[PDB]
Amino acid sequence: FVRDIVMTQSPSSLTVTAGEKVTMSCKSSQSLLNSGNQKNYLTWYQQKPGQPPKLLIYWASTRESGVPDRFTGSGSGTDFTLTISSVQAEDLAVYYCQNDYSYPLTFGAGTKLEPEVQLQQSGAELVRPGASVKLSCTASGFNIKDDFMHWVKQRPEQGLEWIGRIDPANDNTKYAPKFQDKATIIADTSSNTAYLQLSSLTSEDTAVYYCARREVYSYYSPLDVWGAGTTVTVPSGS
Amino acid sequence: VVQEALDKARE
Repeated sequence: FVRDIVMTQSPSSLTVTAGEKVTMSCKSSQSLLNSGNQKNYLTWYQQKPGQPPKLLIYWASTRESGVPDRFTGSGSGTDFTLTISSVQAEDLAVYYCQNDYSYPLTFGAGTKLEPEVQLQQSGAELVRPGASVKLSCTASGFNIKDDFMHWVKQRPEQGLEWIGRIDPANDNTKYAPKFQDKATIIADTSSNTAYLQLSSLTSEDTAVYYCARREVYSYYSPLDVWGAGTTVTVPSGS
Repeated sequence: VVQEALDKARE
């Protein structure tokens, strides 16, 4: 029996006052270190309400282009931390750390701070328990045959859940254990679109589903481009 | 498996 690798973030919530110094902790059940290239496969995401996760840092300490120096990713192997030397207003939001070492990719519960390349996703869905629905994701600025198309889930809670990913070139797919049955990811390079189908829907499926890409031409790259997401509502009843 | 899956994908 092979685990999954748990990401434990703390504190979950933290009222903060401008200027203050915040320190978020992210621990993993298992090593995230690749002794081969001595890199720690840990990525940090910042998420403001109503929006999809924004890439903050990857490989534990490397800041994505555009993120202010006041943000610092540190840690190694199993203990990681994100620090904001002086919290700004536009800094609020929630923060998630992600295991990018081995499948299935898993996200932490995150730390909520209390006071043209893009992906087009299909419209919002309203479905009955037991039914199935197909979500779409079309790349508008690149060729999906050059990327791994991922599908991420997120219920009202906040926790991000990796569903799986597919290789449009060889149609190779990888699914998270718990979604191996409820989900099916398909790719149509012709239209440059990725699909995700959920079957036997329950209220447990009510959430926001995001699609994302990972370039495969670079030596390595995290999940940078995320669509706006499609809200799927499965009202329970009868 | 990630870094290995990428290499395999590109190569």
